[PDB]
Amino acid sequence: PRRRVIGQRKILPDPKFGSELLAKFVNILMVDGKKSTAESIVYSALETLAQRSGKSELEAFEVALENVRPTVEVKSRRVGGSTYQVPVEVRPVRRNALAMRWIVEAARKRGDKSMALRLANELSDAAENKGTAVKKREDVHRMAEANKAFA
Amino acid sequence: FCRFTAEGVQEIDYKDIATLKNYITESGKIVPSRITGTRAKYQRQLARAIKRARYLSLLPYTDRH
Amino acid sequence: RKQVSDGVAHIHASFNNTIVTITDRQGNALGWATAGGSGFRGSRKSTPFAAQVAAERCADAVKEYGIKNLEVMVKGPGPGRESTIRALNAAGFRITNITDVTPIPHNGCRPPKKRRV
Amino acid sequence: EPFDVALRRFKRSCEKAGVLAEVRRREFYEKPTTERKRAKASAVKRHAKKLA
RNA sequence: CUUGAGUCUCGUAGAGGGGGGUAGAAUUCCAGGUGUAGCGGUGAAAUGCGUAGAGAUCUGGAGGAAUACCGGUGGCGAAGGCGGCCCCCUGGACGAAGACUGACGCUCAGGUGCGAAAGCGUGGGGAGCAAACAGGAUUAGAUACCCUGGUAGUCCACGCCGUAAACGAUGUCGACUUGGAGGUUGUGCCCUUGAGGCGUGGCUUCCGGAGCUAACGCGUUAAGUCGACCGCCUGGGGAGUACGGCCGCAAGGUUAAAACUCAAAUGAAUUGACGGGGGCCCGCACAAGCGGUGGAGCAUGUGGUUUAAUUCGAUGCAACGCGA
Ligand SMILES: [Mg+2]
Ligand SMILES: [Mg+2]
Ligand SMILES: [Mg+2]
Ligand SMILES: [Mg+2]
Ligand SMILES: [Mg+2]
Ligand SMILES: [Mg+2]
Ligand SMILES: [Mg+2]
Ligand SMILES: [Mg+2]
Ligand SMILES: [Mg+2]
Ligand SMILES: [Mg+2]
Ligand SMILES: [Mg+2]
Ligand SMILES: [Mg+2]
Ligand SMILES: [Mg+2]
Ligand SMILES: [Mg+2]
Ligand SMILES: [Mg+2]
Ligand SMILES: [Mg+2]
Ligand SMILES: [Mg+2]
Ligand SMILES: [Mg+2]
Ligand SMILES: [Mg+2]
Ligand SMILES: [Mg+2]
Ligand SMILES: [Mg+2]
Ligand SMILES: [Mg+2]
Ligand SMILES: [Mg+2]
Ligand SMILES: [Mg+2]
Ligand SMILES: [Mg+2]
Ligand SMILES: [Mg+2]
Repeated sequence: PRRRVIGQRKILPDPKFGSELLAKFVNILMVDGKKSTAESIVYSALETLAQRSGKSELEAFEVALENVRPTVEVKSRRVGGSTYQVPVEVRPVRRNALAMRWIVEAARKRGDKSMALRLANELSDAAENKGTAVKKREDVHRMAEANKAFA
Repeated sequence: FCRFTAEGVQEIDYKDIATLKNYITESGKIVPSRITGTRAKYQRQLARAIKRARYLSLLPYTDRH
Repeated sequence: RKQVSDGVAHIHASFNNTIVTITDRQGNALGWATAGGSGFRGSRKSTPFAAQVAAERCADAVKEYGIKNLEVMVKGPGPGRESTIRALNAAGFRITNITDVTPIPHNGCRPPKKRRV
Repeated sequence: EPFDVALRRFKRSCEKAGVLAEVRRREFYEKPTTERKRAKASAVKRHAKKLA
């Protein structure tokens, strides 16, 4: 991307709920090209949150999303030949992407003898703003606030 | 610009602070001629008048003292 | 531990270090802190962040004087000249006005010789 | 009165009065020959710029 | 005789020179007013000041040196050079319209004067800066660049020195030869005059014609076309050295060779290469991502070692699951 900026590839909406957000989620935790293997974990870990953790699975998805979304991120760029940790603003769609990418990384360390159980547990815990996933967002914010001197 | 030729005044007076003030910045620094448009013959007399007035305490040197 | 009912902030700045000093209009120092006394030394000493720390440090170190209205005189061309201004506007400092007090010699003394590097 | 756009009013008088540049200039001694050489360089440049 | 040169009357601009006053900003030091732990320094440090109070901050004083901006592509001076303000003595240039002298001119070997900075002698003065020097660093070294200090010196008076890339690398005077855009400085005229538009000078900056030049370039301020006079050059090193003379307190200056040595040394421009010179523009080069290698076991190649032999080749990318 040096001459023309192509940008991110467009994606089909999720088959079960017709939502691009959840489709990108299954694309972002799919391993080795195993689409059905991943979405069978996704839909179960959302059904479990539907019945007990909240009232609606699709909206609980968002209430956990914006509960882990970061706002200001240090993207290290040397302006004039000095290591400057300049803080820049994330775009909305990249914000959602970072959020889901962090929530899947949180579910990975959960253990709990399952994958659906981990995803459900951490998606809930993040929706309540008390999850291993939210700490990385506030650490991004900590590192953004430390390096304010370079604005 | 070049006001001292439109009026045609032959001599600039160090006692005419009303005119000298229009050629001095808030910092107290003389304004260049590339900014005010004055002629060189008259910019030299302006600088002389401004210095003579700053000696008689009729004008500040710097904005502080 | 005593009031003066007013204050004047004097931000001395150098390329090497920035010094913040709250003093009464009579020029009597009430409190002071330097960006080198903030735990930042050498290169870390000279940066807008260090001066921002020293500003608040001096603010708190004088806070017991109940200073509210202050006049800011900033000096020196180094960085942190405005950073310090902002970082002391914190803690409800009612800034009256600022003024550049940098010493400008009228072709008075010979400066040191140009460095080679 | 706001403190933010009261500080941008400082960064206008400060700069247009130059003093930041003057401290750098008076930081080190410029030999008069270098002064005149630099004056002539700037002269020829900002002169022959506005012809071509 | 009056056209060259010069004089007189009237003005204009100017860091022209000498002398004497003087003001404001800043540095440093001193004394104190408040006040607390750092200050200062650098690539990063340390030496260095600081708790006997530093630095920071305010007041008052001392002192030396230099004059922010105005400031210029500006001006003046024979050149070196000359920059706050005021006074005093003073030199030159220029303009206007006249009057006057009547070739009184140009150049100039020796000669005489002036002549940046450093340096020298005597007597001062000494804030800052800063050879030598002292310490702290850097480095393989570091008698350096970097840092904290710091002496002569820089400043003043009177003498000496007489040298610079003292350069426009371009001697002085005069005449002649297409133009354009400027700056600075006088001045004639005319608009109704304020502005404004025409004429004529002085100096000065930049393009460019003819011509000239090896080229670069110069180009009405010639390096063009000519005249008058003076200085100087004769291959590169040796050598602006030796010897002698003159000059200097001294450092040294000036005038100024030869033996010997080499077959070149050099000027400008050209084509590339190179630069710890620029400007730019692409590539999974980086960034943004996803997955690996590097750890384990094995498979395979290579090096090495071993062997009677471990057949030969391929070895940075561009050899090593390569020829096979
Ligand atoms: Mg220094
Ligand atoms: Mg004079
Ligand atoms: Mg004391
Ligand atoms: Mg002249
Ligand atoms: Mg002679
Ligand atoms: Mg001398
Ligand atoms: Mg002497
Ligand atoms: Mg002496
Ligand atoms: Mg030194
Ligand atoms: Mg020193
Ligand atoms: Mg000596
Ligand atoms: Mg010269
Ligand atoms: Mg010569
Ligand atoms: Mg001629
Ligand atoms: Mg030309
Ligand atoms: Mg000729
Ligand atoms: Mg020739
Ligand atoms: Mg010879
Ligand atoms: Mg000799
Ligand atoms: Mg001799
Ligand atoms: Mg050549
Ligand atoms: Mg990458
Ligand atoms: Mg391995
Ligand atoms: Mg291994
Ligand atoms: Mg082998
Ligand atoms: Mg082999």
